[PDB]
Amino acid sequence: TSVVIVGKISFCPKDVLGHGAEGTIVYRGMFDNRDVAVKRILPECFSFADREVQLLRESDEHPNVIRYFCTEKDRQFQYIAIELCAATLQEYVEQKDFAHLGLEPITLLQQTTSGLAHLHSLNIVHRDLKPHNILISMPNAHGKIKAMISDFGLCKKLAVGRHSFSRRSGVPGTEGWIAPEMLSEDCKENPTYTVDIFSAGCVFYYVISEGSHPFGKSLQRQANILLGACSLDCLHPEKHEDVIARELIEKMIAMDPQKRPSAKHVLKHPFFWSLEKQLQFFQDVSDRIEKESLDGPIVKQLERGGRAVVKMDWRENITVPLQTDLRKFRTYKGGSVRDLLRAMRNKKHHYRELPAEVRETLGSLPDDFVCYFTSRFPHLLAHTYRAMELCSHERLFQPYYFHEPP
Amino acid sequence: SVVIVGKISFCPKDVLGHTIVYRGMFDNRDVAVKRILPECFSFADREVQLLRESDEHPNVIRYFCTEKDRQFQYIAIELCAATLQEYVEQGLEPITLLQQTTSGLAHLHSLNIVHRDLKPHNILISMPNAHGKIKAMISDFGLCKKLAVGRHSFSRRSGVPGTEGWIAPEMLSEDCKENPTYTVDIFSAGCVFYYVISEGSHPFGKSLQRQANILLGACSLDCLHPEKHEDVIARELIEKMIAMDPQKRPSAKHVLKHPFFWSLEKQLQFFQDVSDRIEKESLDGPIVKQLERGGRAVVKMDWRENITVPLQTDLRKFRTYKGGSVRDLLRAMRNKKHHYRELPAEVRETLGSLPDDFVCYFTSRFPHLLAHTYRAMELCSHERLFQPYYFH
Ligand SMILES: O=S(=O)(CC(F)(F)F)Nc1ccc(Oc2ncccc2-c2ccnc(N[C@H]3CCCNC3)n2)c2ccccc12
Ligand SMILES: O=S(=O)(CC(F)(F)F)Nc1ccc(Oc2ncccc2-c2ccnc(N[C@H]3CCCNC3)n2)c2ccccc12
Repeated sequence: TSVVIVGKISFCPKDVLGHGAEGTIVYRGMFDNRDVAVKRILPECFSFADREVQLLRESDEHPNVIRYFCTEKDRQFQYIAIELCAATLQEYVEQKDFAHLGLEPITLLQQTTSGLAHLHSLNIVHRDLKPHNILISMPNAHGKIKAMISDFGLCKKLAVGRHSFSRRSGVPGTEGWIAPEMLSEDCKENPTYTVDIFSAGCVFYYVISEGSHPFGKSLQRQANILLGACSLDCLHPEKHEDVIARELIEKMIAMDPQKRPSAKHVLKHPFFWSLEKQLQFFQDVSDRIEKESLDGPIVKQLERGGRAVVKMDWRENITVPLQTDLRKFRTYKGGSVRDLLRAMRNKKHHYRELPAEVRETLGSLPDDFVCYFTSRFPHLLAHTYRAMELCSHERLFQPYYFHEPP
Repeated sequence: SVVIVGKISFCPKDVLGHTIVYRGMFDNRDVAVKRILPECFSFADREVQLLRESDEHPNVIRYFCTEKDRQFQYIAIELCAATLQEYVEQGLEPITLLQQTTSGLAHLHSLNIVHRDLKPHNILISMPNAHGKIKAMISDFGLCKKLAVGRHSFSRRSGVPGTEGWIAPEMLSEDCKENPTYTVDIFSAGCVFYYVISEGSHPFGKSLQRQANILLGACSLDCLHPEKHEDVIARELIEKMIAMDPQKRPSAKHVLKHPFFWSLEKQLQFFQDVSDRIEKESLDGPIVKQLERGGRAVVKMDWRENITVPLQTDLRKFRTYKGGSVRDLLRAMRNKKHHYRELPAEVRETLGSLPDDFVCYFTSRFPHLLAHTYRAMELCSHERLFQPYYFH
């Protein structure tokens, strides 16, 4: 046995969870009969620790920002206790420990981004988002696990009426996760909240690819960031889920910080839509364009590059029972995105009246039904989502697109 | 003078309530500090032990710190703006407050925790957060019971709770055959719902006679107008929540699914989904028979006589709409929603914009339509399409 007791914190010095700069050690421990991680801080880091703890409180909490419990202080050290977690996201991905924990990659990214949006809403820029500082919780009483943002060491609270900070104020971040504007030769624009969106974009790809980075292996990574030399080749170019992820990630890691979406904007992206929501979008689009002119801006935009999206004739690329069922309505043009969406809407709307064989090939509503189409037309959602930005201001489409408040 | 006990400090002059509750400080956070006497030490330990497991949820109060000196024990929780009693007696929407309270209750019940003492004094209203938002939180874990896994009932106890007025009849009367379950909290919550929406009335009357009226089943929900949509929906929920038969009271998750909580958009979507679902149904089949049972009263004999003239004019294009039919009223609503952009300006103007004003056009004129339709369409509650609207 070995236990150190400092006020309300106890820990086992043999149970080391990690090590930092300036002699910092993290141990497994207990506080108020709760499992905790206990960080021991040296005198030189007392002012540093007080600042970050102040910030991790003084700030409203959120489920996806790590819970801070207790500080204690003896003659030699300070101790900070936070909730004990199962893993870092780095450990989770590097070990491919999916069977053990069971947390879905999209949900963990949604949770991380919700935590990020919360920090940004408090005028807090994190500046050090990376898989090592995204923590994965222990299962709750219902077996549920969540991602939480940690490590507030580089965080900046921007003053009221300040929307940027100096790139020389402290350490720039962690090599390989630093936005190009932090280290570029020319300081064209001061860094903003979008430094975290860049880092988050790299994290998204890291999680979805199961361990690759958009800017390559560690040795060349930060140099590649400065060059803008990325590859997202783990994302299949003709797979719906990957096409959608690529469309988002490309914007998140854009070299121009002003082209990166805000955290709340990222949360609205189709990457995060349920299957039901994806189908509802297609239905809403089809209803919106049903009486639209073929030569108007909406249909022209929807049909621009449309032949690739429908694979020249979409009737070739659907199962035979559906082909048979669609011969009744000879007004569907195989070359048309509008008409594919019309066919989808028609079969969704009349689903109960369709023959058993047609219901069977489509699968049930909404999940299997929408996958029938997205599995066969991998660009259809991404293309349509882009094209229908023309209607993004309309009340019907406000659920699908992001509009910033001021 | 400020008392310091470990991490907790307070000025003894700064009393929030009475055991004494002070305003104090813990880790540079404003807190409420309860001082516990020796007689209550085990009681305090039990409730704190239980609360560490549920605080966590945003609608269950956050527990911060305990201390113990030679004479007393101290418990610190977040400082709140008000109790729900204070809030009602003296900018959160009332429905949202009740949704939040119910979400906190559902969380407790999901952990097999029965509260047993829910009342407006025990629902705390937070201080505004950094974006000005306030929320309700369940507090006072003194009588909470954690049921063993797979166990649903517990014993009545003489003096649980000590203060009358909000207690389900099966908690008190030995005449009740069945022991109390989690549904005691739904009863209490039912009374709270009515208290909030009525702005201070109680279904079982003034404070003195409340508990005796509870035992008799003598309630009145007369603040809820019988021909106003919002009140018809609230009454239908509340009357189930305060039912004398505990097994007829809906679970907390069931309450959360009730139309009481639906946005106007969601009310409209339900109508649309219903109309789509019954479009190819036979008139003699059980779905449409159920929907048309009592239907003439719901449509006020002829719904075409109870809509505005521009809409009447617009609907005579489809001469096959039956004025006595609920199904056809719902068909008209769905048709006009679907074709809204193509309607003449005068018709768009009378209906109002989609979805909010549009659905209110109909629910204001046919106050029983949603309540009726929701009841009738229970026949489809198992179907995937109706998963938004019912709990199973
Ligand atoms: O977020 S902070 O800014 C909070 C403030 F503001 F209050 F200081 N700083 C901290 C950041 C991170 C920490 O924790 C850790 N550091 C390094 C490595 C691991 C961990 C950690 C944390 C939780 N669980 C587990 N579990 C292990 C189990 C076995 C498998 N690997 C995961 N590990 C901190 C710990 C204590 C105090 C502060 C920490
Ligand atoms: O929920 S419990 O079971 C937690 C456990 F399990 F940890 F004990 N017990 C407790 C229940 C309730 C308490 O709080 C209060 N009691 C009585 C009166 C007031 C308050 C209170 C609480 C917070 N804010 C404000 N503000 C005033 C401002 C002026 C206008 N009225 C609202 N008041 C508790 C306080 C400390 C400790 C325990 C409390």
